[PDB]
Amino acid sequence: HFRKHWQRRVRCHFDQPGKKVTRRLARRAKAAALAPRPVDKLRPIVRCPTVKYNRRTRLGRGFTLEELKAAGIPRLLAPTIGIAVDHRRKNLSEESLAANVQRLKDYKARLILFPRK
Amino acid sequence: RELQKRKRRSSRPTIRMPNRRKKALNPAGNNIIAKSWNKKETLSQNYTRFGLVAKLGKATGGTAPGNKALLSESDAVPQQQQQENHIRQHDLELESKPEVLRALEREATRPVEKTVRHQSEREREWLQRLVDKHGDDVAAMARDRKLNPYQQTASDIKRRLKKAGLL
Amino acid sequence: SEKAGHQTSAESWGTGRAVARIPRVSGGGTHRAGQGAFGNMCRSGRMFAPTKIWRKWHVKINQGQKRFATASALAASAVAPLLMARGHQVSTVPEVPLVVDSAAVAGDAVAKTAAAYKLLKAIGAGPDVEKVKKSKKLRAGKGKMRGRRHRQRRGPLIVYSPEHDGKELVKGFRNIPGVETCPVDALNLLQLAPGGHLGRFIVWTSAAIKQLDAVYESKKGFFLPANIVSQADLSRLINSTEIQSVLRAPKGEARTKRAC
Amino acid sequence: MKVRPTVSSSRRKARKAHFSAPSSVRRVIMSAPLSKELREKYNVRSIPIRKGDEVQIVRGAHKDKEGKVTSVYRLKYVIHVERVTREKATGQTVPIGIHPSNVVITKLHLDKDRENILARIKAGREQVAKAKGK
RNA sequence: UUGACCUCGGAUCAGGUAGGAGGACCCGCUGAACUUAAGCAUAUCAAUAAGCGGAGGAAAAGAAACCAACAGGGAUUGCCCUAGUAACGGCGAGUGAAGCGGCAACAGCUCAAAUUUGAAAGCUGGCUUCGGCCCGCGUUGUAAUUUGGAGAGGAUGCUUUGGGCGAGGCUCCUUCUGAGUUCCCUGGAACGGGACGCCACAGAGGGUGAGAGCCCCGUAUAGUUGGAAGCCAAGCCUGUGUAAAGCUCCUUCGACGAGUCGAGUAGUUUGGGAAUGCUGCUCAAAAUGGGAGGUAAAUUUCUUCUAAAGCUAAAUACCGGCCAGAGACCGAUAGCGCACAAGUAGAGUGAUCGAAAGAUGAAAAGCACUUUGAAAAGAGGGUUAAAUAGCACGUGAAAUUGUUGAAAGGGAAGCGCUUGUGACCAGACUUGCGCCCGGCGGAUCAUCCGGUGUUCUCACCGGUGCACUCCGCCGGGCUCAGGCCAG
RNA sequence: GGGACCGAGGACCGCGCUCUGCAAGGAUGCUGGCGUAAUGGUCACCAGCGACCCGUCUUGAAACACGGACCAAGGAGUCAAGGUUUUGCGCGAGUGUUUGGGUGUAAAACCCGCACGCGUAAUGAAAGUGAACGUAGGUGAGAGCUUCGGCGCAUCAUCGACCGAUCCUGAUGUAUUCGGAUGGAUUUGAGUAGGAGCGUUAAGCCUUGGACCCGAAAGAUGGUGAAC
RNA sequence: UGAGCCCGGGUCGAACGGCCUCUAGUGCAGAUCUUGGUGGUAGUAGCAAAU
RNA sequence: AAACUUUCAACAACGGAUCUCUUGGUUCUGGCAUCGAUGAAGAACGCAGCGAAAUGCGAUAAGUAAUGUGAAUUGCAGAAUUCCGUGAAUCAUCGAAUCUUUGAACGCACAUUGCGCCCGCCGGUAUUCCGGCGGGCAUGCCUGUUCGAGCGUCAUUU
Repeated sequence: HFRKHWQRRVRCHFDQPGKKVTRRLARRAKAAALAPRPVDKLRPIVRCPTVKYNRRTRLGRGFTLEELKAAGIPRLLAPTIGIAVDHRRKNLSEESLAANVQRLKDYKARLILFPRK
Repeated sequence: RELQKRKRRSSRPTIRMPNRRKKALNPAGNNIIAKSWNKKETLSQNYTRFGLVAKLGKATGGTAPGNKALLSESDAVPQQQQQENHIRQHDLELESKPEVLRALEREATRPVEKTVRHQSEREREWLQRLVDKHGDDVAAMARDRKLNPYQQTASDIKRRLKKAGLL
Repeated sequence: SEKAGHQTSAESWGTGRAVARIPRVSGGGTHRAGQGAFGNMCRSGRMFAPTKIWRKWHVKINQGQKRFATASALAASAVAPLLMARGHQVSTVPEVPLVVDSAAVAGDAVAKTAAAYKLLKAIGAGPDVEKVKKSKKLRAGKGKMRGRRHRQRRGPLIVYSPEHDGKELVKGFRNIPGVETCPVDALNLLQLAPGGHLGRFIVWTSAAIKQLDAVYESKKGFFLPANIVSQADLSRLINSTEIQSVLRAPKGEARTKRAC
Repeated sequence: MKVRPTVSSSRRKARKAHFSAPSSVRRVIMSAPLSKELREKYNVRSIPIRKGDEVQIVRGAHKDKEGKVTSVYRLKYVIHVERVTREKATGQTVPIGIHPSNVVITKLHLDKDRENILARIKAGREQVAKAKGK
């Protein structure tokens, strides 16, 4: 497929170790500001969509508003304690709800919360 | 190119920019993490020694060995098996290990000052005028226009009187 | 540079004149005017097949082959005459793997280079250290203008266990010319076989040897390979009682007499 | 071995920086050893050369010759000390240039600044010697 | 006659703003042809180059009128595969995505549609002691509340607060922080060779009269002196108003974007005439509405979102800008056109075109002086380690040229085999062992003694002596051995 | 009997003979000469004999034709992507760490959690179906082994066996209009009949890029002057 | 055998060579080749232009 | 026999190859975001003892202020210039100034160091004349201020 000017639009990747150390220093600087805090946020267990990937789960975007309520975690406090919220996703089944509520109670057991000021 | 050739010929200093970054690479202060942070170690072995978790996602590669930094019933309801219409909204009621972890639970569960809120001088004067006229009958204070112009419900005044101390 | 040799306005003079059909520089008011351009045979011209950055510099090697070659370089270090055939002054050490006790290396006992030098002189690595020092020569060629001024030899290789010995002995051995330090978890074929030549003189630590069985049992997708021969001594194979009992009589001698 | 990223082990940049240095940087480059008596008196290894320092030459064809520094030619990285002169064709004696690395300082020209220089050196030499010791 | 309000203007009135540069990367507009198909026009090139407009350190996109058909997923962006698949085509040349999945990074929000109506609560000015006065904007709507996986209003009972200092800390410049100029030789000069040392969280690099860890600058780690601006911050003064806020409940409500969508047509573009998107033109909507899908499954059953308003960091790009660090790169006909007066000299009316050119020596010590004569020149004489290194300057090839020497030359030279003459130059086997006798000295010789290291039976020292043995040495005698060419 | 050229090999071994050793599987013996030069080298020249100026191109060939004043330096099958063959190597029904993460003495080296690529069962346009009746079969060859009786690798020939599809025959039965069982075919498969692949290194070839190097007239975009 | 290689004599002044591997901008008589330098023509033509 | 011609050698020329060197280029990687009506990028005229080149600077002109260092600059002519010091320097830093003509180029013209208006000052016979100097005077647009026009349009006998 060398029909166009391939020479003027060729990208080389000699900075692949250079981008790697820059990426690690970004994670390093993120935990410098958020020192006791983790570097990421809680994501729910989500089932992959198509019939090819029905039998494998993955990490989704955020928790359902019903999933926060069943676990006893308030919705306007959840982003402040490191839990991602997604209002677009719905449960549609008790198995998706029960798996993610159990995940939120496990996060609740492992959590150390500090009192304001 | 014509820029750089001019500087070589010129008797003007090359302005050497110091290595300043936007984001600091290390924590700072007089907190527990800042005192126990090792500059030479990386994030994962720092949080290993602290006893904490850095990443809550799925492990994206092989980790170093020993890091521990990357993580009857009638109605068939699965929620009932997981149990222990409003909840508390500004805090969460919560029920051989590393020293930094032991410290972090200590300032977590240390006693905190209440810092109570008082009523204003006009508010206690408004209630003091009300109790002297009617008394302990909170119903009549709700339906009296001249000393309750804001027309507040008797249960609200009862709750407000309890804060003042008057019955 | 991509623009090199062709940032010039030139056109061929055609068949009007008796000159070579090359692009010649237009204009008429300078020394440059009329000279050939754009040819690899032409002065101040573009070179034939210009070098580009998208040449393949790095090559992909299988991890199974890399772990094979490292395990072969480990085994060659335990073989005594391969050490002195590589160039190492191995004539004073009393054992070829030559493990040193961890108590003499670990902690801050070696973090000063005077104690690092003393430890190497005592165990037999003294001639190898002085061999690198006494071989410092200026580089033959044009690499001395490119940042490669001198060439010396390779001394012993320190191999330790960072979990047990600590990482304070890297500072002790850093400034002695020739000696190199490597953890037992991250062994390097570029250090184990310098130049492709096997038999690097390695000083071990007692903690590094117990770990060495563990690290090769923990590499996934790799087992220690089985040799295609069981006994690598040919003279035991051929001059054995089993083979020589069933052999024929010799048909001749090593020297064959001239009949006519 | 260098470890810091802000230092360059480049022959091109180093010879550029040496031969294009300004006069303040050229002062530190033209530093001279102190004599053994002067080392044991002020605990100082080496200081830059002034215009009034009695000096002794230890390298070159003018070895074992003592004199007072007459000028510090910072442009050609060389100093002129007293009575080491070479005759031209006309007989005019021109001073012979000696590098400050080829000499040793016998007497200093002291003022307030030079005492402050030598006190700052003996501050750091003792501070780390105490730190290395205890 | 007076005085509005509305609209349109003036002012060298006050306060501001835009132009141009740069354009490597970014957002738009506009838009070729060469080429390929061994000819060539569809196509391709290419939604490229050139042309125009417009930003920033990034830009752009972005919180679904999304993808899906699943047990569903869930703003945007970039990498890997998907995949040279689907799809389109003088079905030739070719063109050519996406959903899913694995990662990187993740963050959400503001309006319009409501009556604050028990009080325009909002905001620009310019006058000030600055503490608060007027003028104007604005009801054709400035604040608060609210933005449809919502929300409002009552009730309800728990749970939340706000400012001002601020020690100190982090980032970045800064000052200081190790050890030979010890002895000998060569050399103009030791930075070389030999001997003896020393430092090393420093043996990177560079300079110094030749290869310097210890002569000098620096180099390594931890501190330490002073300074700049951001951000964080232990604490300490404070608050307050029947002020704000989160939820819960319900015999009360819940407003969601038009010349837009869409139908027809022309153009352009795309893998994509369910028109793939976009633009112009004609016609022009709806409210249990509208958009996009799935499905032969018996009628359009069901699934999934809500267009015509708006903001938003990071992961991404970068031949430019302020620097910095590197290289299995080139080494002065090379590497950028330019190592140096280089976009300079110079040419062209002009747009534009555009070179050649590095090296004395460690140090000018750059030849004083005498003496020819008119010179970018000699002869003496001097400097230097060296001037056949004299600003024609390190080394100084070949072509080409002069002088000196040798030989030859009757209308070609040069070349192959083989002598011969002359000239110059080289130099052939390194040129030795074994016996005998006499003397002298040693030992690996004495069942001699003491010691050291060791592979534990081998070595090495010291002191004994010459009965024996064996080495040398000196003075004799003797033997054979040899390189090449001949007869 | 006279003359010429030659002396290869290096303990013994063999065939023999005239047998106290010989001429018998390759030269020894004796004597002499050689260092102010034995013997060589290079140059110049003389002499006898020999002997067209190289490259390219055309042609059956010569002959034309093109290039060559001379010297120094430069100077022309390269690098990417995708195919393909073979050699080596690693693992092997699997293989491939290197998008990324962890890590580091920091662009090196070392480690890997999930997917993904290619392969590990085929055929038919399609609905879709789907590898054993015989030690996965018999017979004959066949390397190798052998208790000498016989076992028999790979591979081939033939007779078979099964399956996908096509053309047939049409069982219990079945919703009364659905099915393919059994028995056949001078059928087809890039089928089964017991896996060989994946990654990499070296060389070669093919395609596309400037594509071994140098060499038109044209066309197009944007400017500068003013005209044959 | 050869491409080539080693030594002597002179000059010269600061770095270079052998082995085994890796790598490539790696070997010239031609291209009316490129750049530079230099010849015969020729002390000839002729004193035109340029200097 | 010389001359001439050819070959070879020694010495002397021409030329700049080879070897060595490199304050240059080329390629990669990393930290950061900073031009202009408060006049930019570019063009020009000037400023030094000898300044030819280059660089720096703007009539405060190879530069002034401030800070730091601590005794030069240098090819030749300097000073009674400064050395236990608020202090040399062709030094570094850099927070304060100065900044000619042009140029988006801005009162008009431009190829002239010319031609106008408003405000103020100075000198030379000077309230009248002349010359010089200082601050101003572009266009589009926004907010406000102020002035004006329009039977557009309202009210006006209590």
